[PDB]
Amino acid sequence: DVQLVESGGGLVQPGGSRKLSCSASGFAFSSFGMHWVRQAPEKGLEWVAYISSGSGTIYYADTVKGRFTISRDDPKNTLFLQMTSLRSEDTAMYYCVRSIYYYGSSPFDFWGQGTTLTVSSSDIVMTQATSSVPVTPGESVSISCRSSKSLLHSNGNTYLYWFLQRPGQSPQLLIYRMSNLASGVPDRFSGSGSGTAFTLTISRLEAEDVGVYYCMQHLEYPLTFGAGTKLEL
Amino acid sequence: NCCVFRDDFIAKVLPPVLGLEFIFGLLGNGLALWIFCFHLKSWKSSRIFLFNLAVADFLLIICLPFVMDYYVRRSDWKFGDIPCRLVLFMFAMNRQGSIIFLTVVAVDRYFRVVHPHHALNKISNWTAAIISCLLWGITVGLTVHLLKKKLLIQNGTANVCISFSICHTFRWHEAMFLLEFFLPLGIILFCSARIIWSLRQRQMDRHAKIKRAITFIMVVAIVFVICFLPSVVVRIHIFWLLHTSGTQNCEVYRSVDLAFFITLSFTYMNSMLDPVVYYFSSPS
Amino acid sequence: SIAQARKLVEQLKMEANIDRIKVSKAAADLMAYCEAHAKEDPLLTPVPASENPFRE
Amino acid sequence: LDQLRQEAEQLKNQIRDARKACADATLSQITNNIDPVGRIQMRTRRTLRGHLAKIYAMHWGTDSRLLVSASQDGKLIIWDSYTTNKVHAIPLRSSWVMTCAYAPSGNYVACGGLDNICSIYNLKTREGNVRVSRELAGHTGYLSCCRFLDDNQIVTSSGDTTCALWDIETGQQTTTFTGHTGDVMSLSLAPDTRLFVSGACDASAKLWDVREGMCRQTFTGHESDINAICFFPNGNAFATGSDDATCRLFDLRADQELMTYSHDNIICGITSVSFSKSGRLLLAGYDDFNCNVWDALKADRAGVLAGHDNRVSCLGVTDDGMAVATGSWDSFLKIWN
Amino acid sequence: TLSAEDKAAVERSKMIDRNLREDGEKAAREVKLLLLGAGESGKSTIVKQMTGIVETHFTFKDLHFKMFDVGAQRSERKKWIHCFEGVTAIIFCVALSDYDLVNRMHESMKLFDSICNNKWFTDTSIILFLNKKDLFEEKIKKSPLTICYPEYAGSNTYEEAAAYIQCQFEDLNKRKDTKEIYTHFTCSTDTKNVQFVFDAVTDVIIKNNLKDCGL
Ligand SMILES: CCCCC[C@H](O)CC(=O)O
Repeated sequence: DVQLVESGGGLVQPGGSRKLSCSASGFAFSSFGMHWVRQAPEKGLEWVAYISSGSGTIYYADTVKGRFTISRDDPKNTLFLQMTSLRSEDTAMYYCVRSIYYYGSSPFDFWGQGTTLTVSSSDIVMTQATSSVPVTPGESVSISCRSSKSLLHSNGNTYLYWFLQRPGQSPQLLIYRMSNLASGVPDRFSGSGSGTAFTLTISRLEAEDVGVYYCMQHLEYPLTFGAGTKLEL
Repeated sequence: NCCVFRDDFIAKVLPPVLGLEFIFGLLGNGLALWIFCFHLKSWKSSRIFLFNLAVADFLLIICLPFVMDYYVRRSDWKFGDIPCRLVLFMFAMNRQGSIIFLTVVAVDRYFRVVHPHHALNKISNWTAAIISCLLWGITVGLTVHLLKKKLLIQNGTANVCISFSICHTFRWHEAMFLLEFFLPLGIILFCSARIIWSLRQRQMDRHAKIKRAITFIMVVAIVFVICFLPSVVVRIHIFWLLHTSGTQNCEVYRSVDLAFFITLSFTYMNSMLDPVVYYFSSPS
Repeated sequence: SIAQARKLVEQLKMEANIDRIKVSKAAADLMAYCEAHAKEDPLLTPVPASENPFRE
Repeated sequence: LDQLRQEAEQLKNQIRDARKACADATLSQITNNIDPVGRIQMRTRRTLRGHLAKIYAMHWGTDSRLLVSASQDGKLIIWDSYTTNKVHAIPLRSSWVMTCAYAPSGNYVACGGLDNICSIYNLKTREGNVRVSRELAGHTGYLSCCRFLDDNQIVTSSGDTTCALWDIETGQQTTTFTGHTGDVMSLSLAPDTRLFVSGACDASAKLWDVREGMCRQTFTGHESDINAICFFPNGNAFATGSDDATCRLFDLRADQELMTYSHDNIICGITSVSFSKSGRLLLAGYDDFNCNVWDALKADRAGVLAGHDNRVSCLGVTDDGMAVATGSWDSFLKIWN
Repeated sequence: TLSAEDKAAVERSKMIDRNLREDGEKAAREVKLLLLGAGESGKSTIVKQMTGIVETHFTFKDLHFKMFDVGAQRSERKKWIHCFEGVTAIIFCVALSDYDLVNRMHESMKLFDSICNNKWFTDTSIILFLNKKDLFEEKIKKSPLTICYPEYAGSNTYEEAAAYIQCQFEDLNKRKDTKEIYTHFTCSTDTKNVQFVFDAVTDVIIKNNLKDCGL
């Protein structure tokens, strides 16, 4: 089965250097673009870096540029992130995500596991104006995400992604491009909305659904996440 | 200072020759191009190497018109320095490009016959284009120094546009005059000899494949010998005369200096029959 | 042999029993279908370039 | 036992008499009061390049955007028509393929050829690559056509002179259709997928019932091999293309020929036949590098699709009928609109 | 003017194109031969020296040969014989000892005439591989050659009986201006057959190169 296992995290003195590795087994690593995605201990997700398939395209998130370097070794199926001049604003958990791009594909489908770093001591913004919403098993719930620039390209595709993170687990893909359902997701999840205002609907809510919901955009490459909506009870 | 003797020119003037070269060359280079650009679909390496010779012939054709005139003029050059530089650079380009691409075509045929399984015989059009561009850059850089300034003598006031007339002392142009004939000749002869030997030694001379191939390679080699020979021999003759008799006197050479211009008429005749011996060769 | 001949005879008997309508009725049906779905054929009439997916 | 060669002739004569009796008029006589289509100006929009040998087959997806092509260089390429991008390039074990197909759901593709095996490839895998889902064997001759039914049954025809309906889950011949006396060159599936027609090299076409497994009707009239067949969109008629430079329209209900499309200046065979969305036009690919468009109600040529430098081998029309894809032996596909 | 997701599909397509080009370059340098015969005429022996299609790959002097054999295709040849249009050469196998046939020699001659004068192989060379040169001596010492080719009149020895079948097979050629038939008598337990095939392939390749350059 598909598996991504990460290593190389631990206590780091400020101003030091470190290397993180992600080993992939169970899929064609050579034909997948790879992402490194951060998450602060109590904050939401944050994109960090991206490398393409047959590396010819590399992107950094405007705050690690000149400090982080992303690379891959296809023959041994490994992904490397070299971090230099670490500061106190980098203590977080790092996820190794895969994504393959062609017509009708499903990027960001499988997420890694996570390694913890404990360093001692134009930019579309997505708004989720809701922190916590109590629920009951059996009812229906709606989550609303709002953008600043319309996410509707001339192709007719609306680039919005809905992710779920369960307590103490890596995030998993729920909806891609505002309407499609990722494989393995039960039918009760649905997604809709128009440019600058999107919604996710869950009908007949049940257990193993409580968690945090994130909305992400994929229009311009400095990918941005939402604050996140938490479901309780 | 030289005894510039492309003046005091007798009526030896032969503008008619330069001008018929004009007409015929234009004609041929144009005919080839028309077929190459429009009535052609097989874009192979040999076709590209022949198209390069075609564009060299076209440059020679556009340089031809304003040429014979000067000789009729007699001793004057009506235009200024920019036309002189342009015409001289175009002439040098045409010769060097024709020589280089003839040698390239000969080497291509040699590799296709003697080493048929070599990887060189199967190269994409992209590599051929890169090689053609590199060769064009090389030939442009060979004679770049002839465009930096205008070395117009003061004998005919300022209306003298005459290259090579360095006469005395070996300049930087004689080396390009001699090596660009010695090395390509040798390569042409070696490739021709190997092609003729290896296409008959293997009992392949029948079926009229060699009968339609050996002769043409022979005539291509002869055409190379029938054009670029006399100018070289006159250069060696005048160099020997300069080295033996010395730099003094020098007012005796005019009797054998217009022969050099004739030779140039030879060297520029390599434009009319070039399309015939190359583009007519292909029956497809 | 006998088997192939009897199989051919049985198949011919099976094919010699189906009802056949007149050719005029079939022609009318084909013409009616061609006429009814006439405005849904982008090849029959050049669609304006605004809604041409292959513009491009 | 002497009834052979005499009973069959008498039944054939009875069938001929019935067909003659049922004929009262022609399609041309009824259609002469219909406005002509007029000149059809179709031009190329996209040119799909990347194959390095002759293209032998092509099939459109059901979304009218993706298509699949097969050539002798042992490659199966999936093209996105709108942007001319390559989505997948499947390498084949045997590079002698003569047919290809696209599943209606878009999950699988099929291929086959001189190796007498139909290979089913899976396009949506968790591993991110394309894997050979199945290899169906049992035919004794080269495969010439294959068409998916829904997602688990496929109909194939071969030079074995038989057709077969398979079952991909177990890989066994669920049903076998026999009766042709020559190689079967193509087949077409009815819109309701309960009947299908097959054209053979004995100058015959046959209509088979998928469920029953027996031939329903036989159609004759050509003078040479039939190598192209297609259903009318209505589902009550079909068209055949043969090697005698002639297309023909047959009708199921009348059990009779309707009209022949031919011209004096055409002497080359037909390689592919297709209809338009409305059924008014009929596109036929020819050996003289061209592709003709016929007004399939008056047998008047109404356009030419020139632009290929070699024989036109495959031809198809999208489900919404907004484009025509022609693939030829010069390793090129063209999208005409 | 392309979205972020649409700019990666182009990169994927470019990588696919590069792989396709590499595969085509690798494949275009391989010699392809088509093996034909009248059945049990020595084709198995020739394969030993070096369902449907059967492919045999081998290497000689850093040159890769793929030989395609059609034995299970008992169907209409004209419906698939145009697939082998770009083959380098056709290796035809004939049995010299089948002249008695209790007949099969005429069938072999018909097959050779049909293959050589096909409209697809207008300029494709044929390598003739008359086999069974050993049994020919005994078969001609026991029975005479007069049974086949009744117009023949000559000595019944392996100098006139042989080298007369070769002319009979070569006279069926009609395009003696763009083809060439190379005839070889198959040896026994020797590598000369591969050398003969290599020489014929080299000649064909030289001619193809000279055609391609435009000379
Ligand atoms: C007389 C025609 C052209 C005059 C310019 C030079 O003579 C060209 C040259 O020196 O090669």
